Amino acid sequence: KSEVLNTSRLKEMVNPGDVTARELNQKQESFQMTATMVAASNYNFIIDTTDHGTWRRLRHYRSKVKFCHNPDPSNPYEKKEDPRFIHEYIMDPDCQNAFFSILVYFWEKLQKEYNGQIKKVFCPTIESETEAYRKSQDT
Amino acid sequence: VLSIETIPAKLINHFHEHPIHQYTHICYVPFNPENPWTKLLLNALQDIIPELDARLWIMFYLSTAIFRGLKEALMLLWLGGGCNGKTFLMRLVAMVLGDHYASKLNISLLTSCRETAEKPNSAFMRLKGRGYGYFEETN
Repeated sequence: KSEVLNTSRLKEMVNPGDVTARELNQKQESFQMTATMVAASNYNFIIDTTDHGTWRRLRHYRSKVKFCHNPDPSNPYEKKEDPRFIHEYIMDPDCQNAFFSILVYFWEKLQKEYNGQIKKVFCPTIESETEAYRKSQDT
Repeated sequence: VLSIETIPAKLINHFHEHPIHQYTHICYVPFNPENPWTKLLLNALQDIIPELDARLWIMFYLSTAIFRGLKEALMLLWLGGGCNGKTFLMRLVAMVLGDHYASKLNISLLTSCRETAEKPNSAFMRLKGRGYGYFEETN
């Protein structure tokens, strides 16, 4: 369903500063937040913020691909899809080992090119969807 | 123990080393259509669903619950006016599978919007290993 981004703890989670909360009848223990954030959503959110602290650490994209088993003719956007990708191909050790090899090789590429800085790479497609989203969504 | 690895299934009645712990209290016998109870069940199930084409599909759907492995993304629901063949074969299948291989749930799994993170939704972790699930009729 279509959700709303209440921005609750948003600036709290985005910052690398260690922070914790109350466990299930236990003691607090601060931990450094060192996790990558990604979102996969069919519907849209609602953004309510104007401070420069926000709207700066956000990147947006829109998926131009539609995956259906019957591709529409001359439609790269709506092309063929393989359902066997979801139901199976998980248990294969070789597939996951190849995926891990690809990931580690490209991490090495990032380290040797951008000195380990993902902010040193910019895309023409990125920050364009983000610019449209920040210009839109305003009430 | 019965192994459905090959066709036909092999009933192991000697020493083995297969790590098997769960079971059902129903003794296995080969497929005997000449059994009077077999004929009675076949006739009753035919009467419940007269459509032969639908009957074969329903039987094929039911026969897949024995396997405990990964299954395709299929959900099935079938209704009626009232006092139909529903809740007759359902209970029989549930008790044939047994407590180890079957259990009963509630519609609250689906009619709930979003359980709170503090709320201990133990119903989610039901059907662990069990290959057949069902929902009883509501009011």
